[PDB]
Amino acid sequence: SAGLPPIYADKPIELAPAKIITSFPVNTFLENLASAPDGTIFVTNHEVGEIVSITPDGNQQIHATVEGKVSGLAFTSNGDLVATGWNADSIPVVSLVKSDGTVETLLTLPDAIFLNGITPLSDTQYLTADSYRGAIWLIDVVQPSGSIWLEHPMLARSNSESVFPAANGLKRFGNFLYVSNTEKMLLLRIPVDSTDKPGEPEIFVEQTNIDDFAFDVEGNLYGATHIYNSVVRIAPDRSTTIIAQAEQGVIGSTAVAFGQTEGDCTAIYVVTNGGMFLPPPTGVVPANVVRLEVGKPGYPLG
Repeated sequence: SAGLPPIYADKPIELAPAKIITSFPVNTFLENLASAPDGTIFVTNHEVGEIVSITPDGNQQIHATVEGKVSGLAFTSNGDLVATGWNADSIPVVSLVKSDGTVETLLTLPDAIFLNGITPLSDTQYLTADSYRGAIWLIDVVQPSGSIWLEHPMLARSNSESVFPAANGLKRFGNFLYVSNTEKMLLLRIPVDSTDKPGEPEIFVEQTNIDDFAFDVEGNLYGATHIYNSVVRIAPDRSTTIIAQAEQGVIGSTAVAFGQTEGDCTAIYVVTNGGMFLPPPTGVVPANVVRLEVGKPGYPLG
């Protein structure tokens, strides 16, 4: 579509083996996903507040339903899920979704605006990106408790009145936390010290549009580009390859997660919204979970 800066115009395309695992109706906003050690993929169907489980054959069942909207997902050590979203009043909430489908609200956070990606920091602690405040929150799920882990302009929108999300997805790799700032079109990295506190954020890659992403064990970052309708692989040397495009089912790609099992240890799963925000010329499509074979195992999230 013609508005878009041609940021990936000269990147090589190396198309991964792709397969659509399941599809949702047009206008389904799948925001994120997390894989279970048994093979089950949970996704967030944002607008309806549903956490949906997907079997390998592609069958869907509504695992849980939150009040309001639901975005980020991470597994806890007990096999429950921590979720970010909004309550009925559009206030950020962190929820715990138990394996029996029951929901408890851990925290309501009116000093936050939009909690997006969430990822484990330790056994009981998780970091979540606030896409409009310019901060990462530290969430303890056992107490529970919330605080500001880092507030910094690199996590913020360039324009204080822009509606595009800034700090968005976040993942640990090595002694760093990598964070997408979609609105500035940046990937940054933040040192994590021995006491799990942040150092000085550093720009990692510029002119890249990444929603959420995931790492392999070699430190390749696999990122969903959303309005660019692609999945890119960014190597530790900062070089970028396009590994899936519209035809592979990734129009409006939003997030990425590796499988954990013998059968899919080397595959990523990608959720999409079928292009609802900025449709391609051919129009919107049903929202997908797409499996891409990448030939390298996933970094453990914990």
